[PDB]
Amino acid sequence: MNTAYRVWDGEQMHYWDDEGLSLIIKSNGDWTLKRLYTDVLVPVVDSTNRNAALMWGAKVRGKFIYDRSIVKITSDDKESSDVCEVKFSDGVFQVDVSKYDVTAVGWVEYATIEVIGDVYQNPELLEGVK
Amino acid sequence: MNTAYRVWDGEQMHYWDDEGLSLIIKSNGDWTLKRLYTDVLVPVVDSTNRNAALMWGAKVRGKFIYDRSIVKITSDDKESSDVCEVKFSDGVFQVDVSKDYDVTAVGWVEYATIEVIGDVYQNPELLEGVKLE
Repeated sequence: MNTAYRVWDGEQMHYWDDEGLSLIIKSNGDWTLKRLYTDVLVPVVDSTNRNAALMWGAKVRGKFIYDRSIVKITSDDKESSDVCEVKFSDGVFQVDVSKYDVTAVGWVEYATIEVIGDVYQNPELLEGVK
Repeated sequence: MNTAYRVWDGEQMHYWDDEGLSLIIKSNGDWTLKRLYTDVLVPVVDSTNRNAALMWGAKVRGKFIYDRSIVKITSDDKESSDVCEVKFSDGVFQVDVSKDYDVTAVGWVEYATIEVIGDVYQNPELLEGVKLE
């Protein structure tokens, strides 16, 4: 299933499976997240809102990643670890693996990847390790 | 705009930009291709019809690529060509490069060129008999 997605209305994160939500992509490329209250579909957020965001999910490692921040710790020891933002570009969910430089998140060979957040809800996480 | 998609409804292919088409993703993960006639939303296909299929697109090398067939031809000598199907699996639009890599990201093909010539739905049996010389 290639339906997993999540929208950020600006205040909170929205996951595709949330009850009532339904995503609607329009002929002009616009998108609109809709919720079902009673028998009425209600506009939660919408693409014309430049603060909002739509992130797709990739099934990989039996899980779904989207546009998160993750901790890539080498399977070896502590030989490598990092916090790199998962990006979707060039037709592939990639991550900085300078611990190549970029590679599919589902192709991380000698490492274990763990989602710890997302650029929206953890804007600060991309810094100061120890 | 993370939005490009196309749906095969069993008989014909539908692209996101076609007038009045609206793709609807439901909470249970189902999808439905709708189409606005006058100002009435009219269904075209569902995820229920197991014949139909939802294919996403990715922008790579300026062009948008969905889940079609392409002919990878070496940027070098024609001592490397192949008609290969683009599958979207594991978070990457991979394509067979077997003819030091078996498969790779279509946007990461290094030494050759890619040219879409059709898709698995409207051009089945397009992956054989291949001339050479």
